[PDB]
Amino acid sequence: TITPSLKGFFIGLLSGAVVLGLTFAVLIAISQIDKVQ
Amino acid sequence: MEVNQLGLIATALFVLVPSVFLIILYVQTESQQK
Amino acid sequence: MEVNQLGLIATALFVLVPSVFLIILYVQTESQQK
Amino acid sequence: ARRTWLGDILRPLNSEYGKVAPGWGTTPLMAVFMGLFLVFLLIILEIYNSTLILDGVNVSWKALG
Amino acid sequence: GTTGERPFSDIITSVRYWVIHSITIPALFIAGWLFVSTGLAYDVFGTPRPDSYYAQEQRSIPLVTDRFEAKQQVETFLEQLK
Amino acid sequence: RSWLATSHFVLAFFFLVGHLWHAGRARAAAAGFEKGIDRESEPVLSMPSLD
Amino acid sequence: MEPNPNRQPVELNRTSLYLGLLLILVLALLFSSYFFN
Amino acid sequence: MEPNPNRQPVELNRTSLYLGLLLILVLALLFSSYFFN
Amino acid sequence: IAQLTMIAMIGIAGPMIIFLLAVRRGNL
Amino acid sequence: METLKITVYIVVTFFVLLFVFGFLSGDPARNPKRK
Amino acid sequence: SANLWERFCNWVTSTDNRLYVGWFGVIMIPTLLAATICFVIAFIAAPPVDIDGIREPVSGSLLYGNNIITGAVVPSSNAIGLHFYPIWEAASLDEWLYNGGPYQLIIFHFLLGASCYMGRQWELSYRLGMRPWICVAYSAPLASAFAVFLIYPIGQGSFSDGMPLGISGTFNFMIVFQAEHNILMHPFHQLGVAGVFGGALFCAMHGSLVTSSLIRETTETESANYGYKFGQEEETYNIVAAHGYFGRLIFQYASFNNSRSLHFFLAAWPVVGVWFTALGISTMAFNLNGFNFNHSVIDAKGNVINTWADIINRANLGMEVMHERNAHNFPLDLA
Amino acid sequence: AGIVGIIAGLFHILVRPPQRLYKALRMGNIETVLSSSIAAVFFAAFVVAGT
Amino acid sequence: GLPWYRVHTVLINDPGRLIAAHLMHTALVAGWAGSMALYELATFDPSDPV
Amino acid sequence: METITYVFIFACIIALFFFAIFFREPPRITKK
Amino acid sequence: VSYPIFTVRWVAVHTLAVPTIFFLGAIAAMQFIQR
Amino acid sequence: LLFFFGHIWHGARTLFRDVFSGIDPELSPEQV
Amino acid sequence: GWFDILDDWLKRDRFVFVGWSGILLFPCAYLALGGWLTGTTFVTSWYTHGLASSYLEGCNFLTVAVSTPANSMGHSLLLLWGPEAQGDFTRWCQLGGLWTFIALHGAFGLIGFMLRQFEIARLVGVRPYNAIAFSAPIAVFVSVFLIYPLGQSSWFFAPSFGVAAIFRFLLFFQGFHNWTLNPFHMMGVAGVLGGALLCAIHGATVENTLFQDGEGASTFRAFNPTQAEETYSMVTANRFWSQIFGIAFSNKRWLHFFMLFVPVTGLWMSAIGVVGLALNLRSYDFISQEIRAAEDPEFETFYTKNLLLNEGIRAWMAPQDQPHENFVFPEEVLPRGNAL
Amino acid sequence: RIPLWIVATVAGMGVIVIVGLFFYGAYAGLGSSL
Amino acid sequence: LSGLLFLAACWHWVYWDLELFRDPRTGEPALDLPKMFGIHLFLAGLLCFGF
Ligand code: CLA
Ligand code: CLA
Ligand code: CLA
Ligand SMILES: CC1=C(/C=C/C(C)=C/C=C/C(C)=C/C=C/C=C(C)/C=C/C=C(C)/C=C/C2=C(C)CCCC2(C)C)C(C)(C)CCC1
Ligand SMILES: CC1=C(/C=C/C(C)=C/C=C/C(C)=C/C=C/C=C(C)/C=C/C=C(C)/C=C/C2=C(C)CCCC2(C)C)C(C)(C)CCC1
Ligand SMILES: CC1=C(/C=C/C(C)=C/C=C/C(C)=C/C=C/C=C(C)/C=C/C=C(C)/C=C/C2=C(C)CCCC2(C)C)C(C)(C)CCC1
Ligand SMILES: [Cl-]
Ligand SMILES: [Fe+2]
Repeated sequence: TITPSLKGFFIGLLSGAVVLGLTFAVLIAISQIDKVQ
Repeated sequence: MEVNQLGLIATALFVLVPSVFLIILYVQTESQQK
Repeated sequence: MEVNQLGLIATALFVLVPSVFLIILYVQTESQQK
Repeated sequence: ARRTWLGDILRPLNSEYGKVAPGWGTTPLMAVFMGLFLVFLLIILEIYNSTLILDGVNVSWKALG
Repeated sequence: GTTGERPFSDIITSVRYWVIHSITIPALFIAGWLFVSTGLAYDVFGTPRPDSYYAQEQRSIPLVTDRFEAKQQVETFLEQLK
Repeated sequence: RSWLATSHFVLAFFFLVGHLWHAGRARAAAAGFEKGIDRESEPVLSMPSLD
Repeated sequence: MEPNPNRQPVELNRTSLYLGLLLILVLALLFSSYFFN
Repeated sequence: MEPNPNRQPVELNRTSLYLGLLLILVLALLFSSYFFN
Repeated sequence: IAQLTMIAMIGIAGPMIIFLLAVRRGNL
Repeated sequence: METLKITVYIVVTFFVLLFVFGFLSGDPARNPKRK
Repeated sequence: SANLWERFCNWVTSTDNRLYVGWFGVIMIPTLLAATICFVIAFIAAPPVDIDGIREPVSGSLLYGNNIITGAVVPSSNAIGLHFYPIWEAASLDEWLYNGGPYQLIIFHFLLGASCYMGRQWELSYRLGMRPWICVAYSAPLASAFAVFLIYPIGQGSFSDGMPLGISGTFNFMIVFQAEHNILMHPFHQLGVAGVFGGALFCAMHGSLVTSSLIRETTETESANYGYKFGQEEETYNIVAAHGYFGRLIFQYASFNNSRSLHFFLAAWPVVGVWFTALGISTMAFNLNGFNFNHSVIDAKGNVINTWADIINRANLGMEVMHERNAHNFPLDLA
Repeated sequence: AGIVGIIAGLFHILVRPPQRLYKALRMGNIETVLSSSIAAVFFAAFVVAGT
Repeated sequence: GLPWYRVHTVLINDPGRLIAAHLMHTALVAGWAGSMALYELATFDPSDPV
Repeated sequence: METITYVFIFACIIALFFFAIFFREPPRITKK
Repeated sequence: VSYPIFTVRWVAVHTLAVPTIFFLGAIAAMQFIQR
Repeated sequence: LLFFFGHIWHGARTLFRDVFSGIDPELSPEQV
Repeated sequence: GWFDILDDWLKRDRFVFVGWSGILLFPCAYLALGGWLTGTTFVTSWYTHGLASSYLEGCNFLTVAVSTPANSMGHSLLLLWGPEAQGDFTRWCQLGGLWTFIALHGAFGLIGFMLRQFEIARLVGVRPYNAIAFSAPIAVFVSVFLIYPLGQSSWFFAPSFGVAAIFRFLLFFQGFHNWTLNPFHMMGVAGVLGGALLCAIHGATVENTLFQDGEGASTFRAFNPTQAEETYSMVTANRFWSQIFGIAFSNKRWLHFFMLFVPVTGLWMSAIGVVGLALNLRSYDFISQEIRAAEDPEFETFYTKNLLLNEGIRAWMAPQDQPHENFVFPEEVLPRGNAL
Repeated sequence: RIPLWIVATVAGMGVIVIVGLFFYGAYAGLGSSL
Repeated sequence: LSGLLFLAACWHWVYWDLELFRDPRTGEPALDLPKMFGIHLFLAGLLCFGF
């Protein structure tokens, strides 16, 4: 159970979510700062 | 078996070519307005 | 020579069938009134 | 039109044509199964590619009999 | 035919730009220079130095022969003073 | 012999192009249409259809 | 050129197609054996 | 039966025939060699 | 050893003989 | 074989003469406008 | 008769001919007819040719065991070299066909006619009052035929080394060329594929952009092509909507808005690129070959550290070492 | 997958597609079922070719 | 009228004839399978599975 | 047999060329 | 007009410009390495 | 690999059914 | 809703359009180009191919490359955090991890880019025939850089990202696959070469059939950016080619679609051929030819000649081109002609 | 305000210099043959 | 099975204008794709399970 390669998978699955997070985090923030019509 | 090599294409062309002729005519007839 | 036996009919059908298709359409198009 | 025995029985199943749910309906819930599916595929892929090793699974012609 | 961004022509012409970039542009250059000249680049990418392709006598190539124990096999190649 | 031959062929060739280019313009310049077909008097439109 | 006034349209009804195809096929079914010999 | 109101006529101009035939023939001239092998 | 000193001068000479003309403003 | 050489030479001369005497016959004139 | 010759000149120059037989046409049409007829007959029924002059006949005709892909018209013998070899230079046709006689008759007639074909592309443009330079675009594919059929043989000293007239024969010309000249590592060739790739690229670019920005005038179940009539006044596509899209794909200033600046680029790029690739074959016809980075990067001791350029050299050696088996008697291939 | 397919099936029989989606994926237009089906079809194809 | 590559657009909104079409296709594919098998059975040699 | 097939297709293309050039649809202006 | 400074264009430009010169400086130094 | 194109094609023809057969006037582009 | 506000921002008309697609495009596209430019100057191919492949080692713009991973790796994705590299970056570089990096990333970058085409077209309200066209370059990259090595033993036999490293990929396919003799490939060049012709011939035709809309010689200024009349005489162009070539266009809408069809169709055919080369299902030989060539020692065609060239290519290249095989070919076994 | 034509001609030569340095390195660095 | 599907294809061709394909509201041909998918998907998973 929980092999080294499996541990690495989580590391890549977690570090990926982070990138998706921070990206959309910044985006949603800056988007709601200017868009007047 | 030990048949003729040209037998196949001879039969094939004997069917298609004249049948093709007919179909060309029928369809061009069918598509005439009124 | 030492070619393929089916080569002839394969080439023959490869030419006729699609060419036949076109000609059927063209002639039926051509024959449409007005 | 033309009604039929079979046709009438199947009438209800085909009638709710343009019927849609309001707003973003079930979309957010769907986006979760979608994210789960993506990870699911990624797992069985990396398992097949031997990028994700698991003692117990031997991705070879072995482990068979 | 226009958008919010400040027209490049103006910026590349503005004295302020050059006052900034006469510092910034050469800085990066000298930085990249040092990255190589200090031999740091060699270690960051495991790139062999001119005297680190073979061993003194050896004339064989350090070819990686198996995926899983590759990293270990690679380290073993550096061992023989390669 | 290699340097000279190759160099002078490239020049010779491009000059044959230079020729065609400037000779083609001169014929059009003289007769006077090196700047486009006359919208009004379009020569082709005055010729019978070959169809 | 002047449109040649000697031309007429050509016609082949659906039955004639059927009667035709029937003739061609059965002829082929008759002579194929001798074609392969 | 009621005449199906979903049908349209089909058309193939003379050029399309030419462009067609050209495609078929040259393809045959290309693949015939490999067919005979 | 380093005749790059030459090129430099003869290289900036070109734009100079027209830069001075951008100063004295005329005949460009 | 010596004949063929003559024949060809004559033939080639023909077209070449047609070519030279062709552009010579006031070719710039032959054009839509200015001539 | 206003004057026979005057009428003759008027018929030739006439713009009312279905095919414009021009003054260049007077030379073109006969030469092209001689070339094609000789070719067709050769490609089908010509006997084997001793191309390398080593008494080793190479059959390239259909009737002699070939198909379309393998079949070719074999270049003149290497024993002839650059000598002029017309039919009236042979004791018999049998000898003429053996020494690759037809090849010269074809390439000479073709290159001549194909040159006149360019000349005619000017003439008709002149007679029609349109701008020239169309022939200038055709000068690029022509200069390639010239380079491949005439310039390279002149440089190498024999017509036997000119590109054969056939599919597989053309492949042979390339593979051998690469071995002896390393053409892939030559700038002019690289510029060639740049024009050719770019050409196909831009051809698809323009093609797509225009056809995608067509003004609607057709039904939902009607060919979008019919929305155009031959001899229109106004344009059939929204070039301003086209530029709007492509301008946003990359960025505005990297997009064309001038149709004339567009089509010039559309013409300039491939023609110029092919011009260089034509000059490449013509330059490497005098053995000014591509870059030679063999055994360049070496380590601190002196050992040779291989690159991809070296891997290319190995492939090149194989071609060199194996091409024209029995043709060589001496170490260096200098001919 | 069968059971999940049974469950998923019942869902799509009951719950209706969100307005946003119905508009986005141009539902009620059979030529969008094709686009998605084909997408799944060649996906499956690439897999069986690999296995 | 319709281009040759558009002849089947006659079904885009005709559920009846669209089912009839898909029915014919399915028939051909099922037709092929059965008859392709017969071809193999007429040529396959079971004399040696090794 | 093979030679025949190759020449035939070739002859057919040349035949097409003829009809394509001299028996095309006359390109009519404006009123089309 | 009152143009801004830091924009999306500014970001993009720098993602390419900044590494480039850093590389151009690195490569320039390589021209002196030997053996 | 061939069916990929069919996907891209039909996908496009679905989301672009309106602009199919062509487009129509206006002159907006470079201004939000 | 935040979504429509997120949308609003993305789809804003900037200098460099972002859009939803941009969230996928720009990250990958940048890393792909970046990864190449990185390896091109720094990372080596010594431990993977026994090759120098960077400026740092002395390679030039032509000889530089990001070489494929070792044959040992197999079809491994070679993740930085994978069983091979094990989180290590330096090791990752030395195992050719940057190749799968560039490949996979660039692959998604090509997906995003076409999506951009689709997205931008929709907004501007133009037909997506620019996206349909871009499918041909996709198929090629997919077939050559992914499908092909997926059929072989490993990523090692995929084309390495580099100028020279691509030239050997050409020569390899000649020597081993006889790629030039493949009908699908022939259609390929026919499309590209024919496409590069249409590009040339159409541009030149237009520039030299233009109307006079100005009084200057440089007719470039004399163009109306706001549609109106045709800038060039389509009618004159027709009669021209109809008399010099015998055939000529007469329908701009078809002419331009044709310019789309030819090069896109060509690249697609060349893709299929490569897909067949993955399983090594090549068009190497003509059985009728070989059989006569065996019985008859005097039968020689340009086809037989080429195969001999292939044997030479395979024999002399394989040793240093396939290190993992530990090839040893004695001088006496090397196929050679006379003298050379 | 710095005149555009000066900006280009200076950045122009600056490019010729660094690129020319590269061409020199082809006869001296590791990319040599000596 | 092919023969049966053939005959069925013929019937469905001649009797194309079944009411089942007509929407009660608009009185024009229409197919409720979302619900259909659910039905089919249910049958698929049900058959998948059994297999
Ligand atoms: C999943 C299956 C599927 C289905 C149901 C459709 C359905 C449709 N397609 Mg289509 N298509 C598909 C897959 C499919 N496509 C794929 C995979 C591709 C990529 C190659 C395309 C590319 C494509 C284009 C480019 C076009 C269509 C069009 C159309 C529409 C009109 C069809 C027509 O009249 O053509 C009739 C076609 C012919 C009469 C000629 C066919 C001759 C073929 C090429 C020769 C081979 C026949 C052979 C038996 C096929 C074997 C099948 C094989 C899979 C085993 C129709 C809605 C057209 C459209 O939208 O109209 C506006 C259109 O322009 N399709
Ligand atoms: C009564 C129905 C029936 C039965 C029992 C069979 C039985 C058989 N058929 Mg068959 N067939 C049928 C109807 C049937 N057929 C019909 C109607 C057609 C015409 C379309 C065919 C056409 C056909 C062909 C062309 C072939 C067979 C073959 C076979 C044999 C092997 C089957 C196999 O390997 O599966 C193959 C399994 C699959 C293809 C799996 C499909 C699953 C897909 C990918 C999933 C679809 C997506 C799904 C909706 C996603 C949601 C699911 C959810 C659970 C998540 C087997 C004897 C083969 C044979 O040996 O010839 C005799 C063969 O080559 N069949
Ligand atoms: C959106 C842009 C984008 C995309 C699509 C990718 C895509 C990829 N990158 Mg990547 N990357 C990006 C931006 C992106 N990158 C950026 C901006 C950087 C700079 C920091 C990098 C730096 C980078 C490196 C250094 C590497 C990659 C690699 C990869 C590849 C493998 C990564 C992987 O396993 O995915 C994993 C996928 C995910 C994590 C997605 C998960 C999303 C779900 C919904 C979140 C769920 C999380 C939750 C906890 C799960 C709970 C389940 C429970 C059972 C635990 C893949 C092609 C690798 C590569 O190329 O190998 C050769 C590699 O080594 N990337
Ligand atoms: C010294 C001397 C001499 C000589 C003299 C002379 C003769 C000089 C000349 C000089 C010159 C004559 C120089 C020039 C220079 C130039 C240059 C240096 C240029 C540059 C350029 C550039 C850089 C450009 C730029 C650009 C670009 C890139 C893009 C677009 C725009 C522009 C154009 C701006 C003698 C003999 C007496 C001897 C003694 C001493
Ligand atoms: C009616 C009926 C019947 C009968 C039935 C039958 C008899 C059927 C048959 C059927 C069949 C018998 C079918 C078949 C089919 C086939 C097919 C459908 C095929 C197809 C094929 C294809 C399509 C191919 C193609 C190709 C080629 C040609 C080459 C290249 C590749 C490919 C593969 C693409 C019975 C009595 C039972 C009962 C009831 C009624
Ligand atoms: C891999 C990796 C990554 C990435 C990175 C990056 C993104 C980088 C970038 C980089 C870059 C982005 C770089 C750049 C470079 C560039 C260069 C180096 C350029 C050069 C240039 C030149 C040299 C030029 C030349 C020329 C031309 C081309 C044209 C004509 C003229 C002249 C001469 C000027 C990360 C960390 C994420 C993760 C891990 C891994
Ligand atoms: Cl040879
Ligand atoms: Fe155009």
